[PDB]
Amino acid sequence: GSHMPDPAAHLPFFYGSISRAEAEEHLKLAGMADGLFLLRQCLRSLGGYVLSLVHDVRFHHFPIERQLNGTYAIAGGKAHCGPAELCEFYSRDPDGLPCNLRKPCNRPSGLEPQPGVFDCLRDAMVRDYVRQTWKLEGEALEQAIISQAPQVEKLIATTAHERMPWYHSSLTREEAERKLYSGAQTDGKFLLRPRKEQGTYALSLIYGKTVYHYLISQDKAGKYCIPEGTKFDTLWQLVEYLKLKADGLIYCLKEACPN
Repeated sequence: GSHMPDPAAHLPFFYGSISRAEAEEHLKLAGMADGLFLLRQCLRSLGGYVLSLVHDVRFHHFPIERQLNGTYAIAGGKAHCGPAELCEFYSRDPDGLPCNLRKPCNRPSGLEPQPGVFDCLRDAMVRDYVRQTWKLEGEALEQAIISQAPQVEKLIATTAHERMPWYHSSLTREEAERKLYSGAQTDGKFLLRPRKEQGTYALSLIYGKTVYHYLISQDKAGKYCIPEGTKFDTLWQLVEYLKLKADGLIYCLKEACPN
C-alpha cells in the first residue's frame, strides 16, 4: 500500500499534490474574492507546501519551505510549527502577503487530497526500514507503518549518512569505480561518497557494466540535490527517492554496494 497521507490531511482547504492549474481552477469556481485561499503540497520540496491565495482577482502562489527543524515558512517569512498554524497566522496578519487570509477554499464535497510522488517516497522508505529492521510483513507491516512512520521519519530524515551501508566515508573517483566494477556489476549497483568541496558528495552507480558519477550538492538551506534539482533533508531520503525516479540519472538506484 505505497503512498502515505500528508500531515495536513485534516485541513479542509488542503488539496494535496495538485498543479497550480487545478488549484487555480478550484479558486476560480469558488468566488475569486480577496482573501480566498487553499493549501497544496509543494511539487519540488519534500515536506513542502504552497499557499495559493486570491487578491484583486489575481492569483498568488507562495511556496512553503519545510525547514530542517520541522517548521514551515514562506521565503523570508516567519517560522510556524505546522501548516495549520501558518494559515491561522496569516488569517490574522498579512505580514507581507497581498492581504490576510479570509475564507478558505475548502475542497468541494466528496473530494480529498491527492498523493504525489513524495507520498510514495514516504511510504516506501518507512516500509523498507521496518520490513528490513523487524522483518514485519502483511497486515502486521501495514500497522507498524502507521505507528512507526512518525519515528521512521524522525530517524530517516535525521540519521547521519555515515551509518548508511551505501555510504563510503573515503573514496576517490577511481577508488569508487574499482569497487563497483568488482562485484555483480548489476544495473543500479551504487554507493555514495564525499567530495573535496564543502557540502558536496558524489553518487556513483553502474549501468551497462559502466560507471557513472553524479554530483550531489547542499544548498544554503542545508538540503541536498543532484542537477535535476529535487531537494532533500538527507542523502537517505535522496537515495530512497532516486530508487523511485531516475530524476536525471541514467538508471534508478537498486542494490547498495556494501560499506
